[PDB]
Amino acid sequence: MNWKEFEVFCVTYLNKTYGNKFAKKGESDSTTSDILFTGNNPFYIEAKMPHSQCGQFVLIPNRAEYKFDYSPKNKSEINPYTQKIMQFMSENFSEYANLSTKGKIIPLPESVFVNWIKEYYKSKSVKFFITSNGDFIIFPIEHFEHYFNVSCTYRIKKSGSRHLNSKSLPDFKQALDKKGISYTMRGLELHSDENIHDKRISGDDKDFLIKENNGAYHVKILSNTFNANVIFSISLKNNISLFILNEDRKAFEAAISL
DNA sequence: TCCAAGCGCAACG
DNA sequence: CGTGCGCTGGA
Ligand SMILES: [Ca+2]
Repeated sequence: MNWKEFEVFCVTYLNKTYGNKFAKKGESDSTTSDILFTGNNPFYIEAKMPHSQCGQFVLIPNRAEYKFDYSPKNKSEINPYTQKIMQFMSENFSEYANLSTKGKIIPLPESVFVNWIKEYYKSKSVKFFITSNGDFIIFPIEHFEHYFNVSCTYRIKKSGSRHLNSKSLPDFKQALDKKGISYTMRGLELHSDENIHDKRISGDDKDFLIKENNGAYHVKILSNTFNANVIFSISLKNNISLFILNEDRKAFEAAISL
């Protein structure tokens, strides 16, 4: 299944096992998780597939000072583990200053990255993670290292898309005309009997992406921002201690009962 | 309202 | 197993 189906799978399990107290609804944002326990001891639960990413921060190369600057637009504050990563990269500036989409791994002790993850998720009121290796695994953030292997890389990650808007509609219609695609627009919704799912077309310094929705196509404008971020990858361990697993399930059962 | 940017997410070539 | 779109400050 994909990650969206996986998150629904996790929420459904929580509600059927522990009662209808686990919300995944409404708007989200990066300062919180996607699943909220709505009891007297509220907290967020992070669902992670066995192979996932697990947080990031943008660093800007300063080629005059030969160091990396923490982006003032990042959404989490510098903690000591952020500082260790930045210090390592800055002391090795030449090796990290040529940004790449392939990325360059950061060979610091895994505990530095685990500690960054713990700090970051604690700061977002994420107290537990849920994953699955065939059975559901729920554990508190303080025991993260017993469940996931962690690595860290610095890579260009292009920023995300935005919905086609009225201001861009003329350029998009003209891009369709240029590409020879037969179409009709109903507001910002695109209609065509051509097979244009995932189609990319460009015009007037905008790269457009076309995706099939219920009965029509939705149009997105892709980004032109190509900054680089430290970003964490996690892989579920094959050898999780059953003793830790059991005490961690009891920790969760305590947390939802306070 | 719109755009740049950062964080969400494993996806997929 | 070695790359970026969907979503959410300030002008
Ligand atoms: Ca990595």
